[PDB]
Order: sequence, then structure tokens, then C-alpha cells
Amino acid sequence: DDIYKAAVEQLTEEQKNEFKAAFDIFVLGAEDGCISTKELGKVMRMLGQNPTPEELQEMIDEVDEDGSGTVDFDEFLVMMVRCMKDDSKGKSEEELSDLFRMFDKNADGYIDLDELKIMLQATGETITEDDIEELMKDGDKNNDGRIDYDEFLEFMKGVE
Amino acid sequence: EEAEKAADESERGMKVIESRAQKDEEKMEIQEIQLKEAKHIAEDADRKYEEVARKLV
Ligand SMILES: [Ca+2]
Ligand SMILES: [Ca+2]
Ligand SMILES: [Ca+2]
Repeated sequence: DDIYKAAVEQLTEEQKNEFKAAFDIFVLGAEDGCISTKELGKVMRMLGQNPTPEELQEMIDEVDEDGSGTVDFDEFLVMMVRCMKDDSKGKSEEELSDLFRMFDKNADGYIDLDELKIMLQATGETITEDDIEELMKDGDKNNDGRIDYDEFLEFMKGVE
Repeated sequence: EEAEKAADESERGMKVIESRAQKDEEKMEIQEIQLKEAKHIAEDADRKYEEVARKLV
């Protein structure tokens, strides 16, 4: 969703207008005003490829932000921009160890919230408290107050 | 006489092709009804499948 929404916001206005037009084309005559498994499969047939039902479910689950089981415009942009794989080309294991070490400056084996916050402060961008909390949750899985190396590895999916 | 022959054949062509066109119209209506019914059934089946999959998980 991270790279997806980033690419979405990177779209231009004319592109988003074409996306809205294509959405109206896909939901043309629909009954829920959104693209569900039925409408997505209909579009896939209209194209040529055939999609597995479980695959259609898993895809709609990888684009929704609401919880409707259907694809709306806000999710149409994600479903129409996810093509480029932004989170590919994972950094080398040595580079990952370097990342963990420099995030664990005091040499302890854990990236406490203080290190993450000072890092966000150092980056220079205006860090919002909500951003801090969301990143802290994304890293620290068990919510013990620190990001270990396994939780840090988990922090690298959707990141590049 | 040739013109009369052509006129008679043409009248028959009108009757048969108009019957064809009406049959095509009825078949299009029937096909649209069947398509809509199949689409609604597929939507219902997909919703029930999603529910059953959640329950299964
Ligand atoms: Ca949705
Ligand atoms: Ca530390
Ligand atoms: Ca933790």
C-alpha cells in the first residue's frame, strides 16, 4: 500500500482523469458502483487473460484501503499503478547489517524509539507524530519499545 | 415480365428477411436477459464465497 499510494500521488491530474474515465467504463452498468471480483474478471476477459477467483480475492485484498471487497477510484489508482515493482532489489545482507548497526548507534542489539526519532529528526523532513507512531508500529512488532533485527528485517518490505 | 418476376422475388425476400430480423431481435433480448441473470448469480456466488472463506479462516 505504501509504494502503491506513493505511485498514486505521483500520478498527474490528466492521468487521474483518464483513470476515473476507465473506472466509469469498468463500473458501467454495475450494481455496487465499484469493481468487485465479478467486474474485475469481466474486465480481464474483455482484455484476454483469465484470473483465478482466489487470485482475484487476494488482489482486491492487496489494493483496498476501506474494507469493501471491491475496488473504488481511490483503489482504482492503486490497481492501475502497482505495475512497477518499487520494493524490489533488496539490499545486500551486509548493507542490511550496516543499516541495523547505524540505527543501533549505542551498540545494544535494539533500535529503541529514541534512535528512530533522532533519525527522523536528522533526516530534515517535517516529521509528524502520526508518522512516528506508524513507523514505530511497522518496525516494533511485539510492541516492547524497540525494533530488534528480525523486526527491522520486517521493516524492509515495501521499502527501497 | 422480367420486372414482375423481380418484384415477386423481392416481395418474398422482404417477408423472409423481416422474419429473420424479428427472430434476431427476440434472440438478442433473450441473450441480454440470460447475461444479466448469469452476472447476478456470479456476483452472489462470489459474495457467498468470500463469506465462507472468512468463516473458514
Ligand atoms: Ca474498496
Ligand atoms: Ca540502540
Ligand atoms: Ca520489538
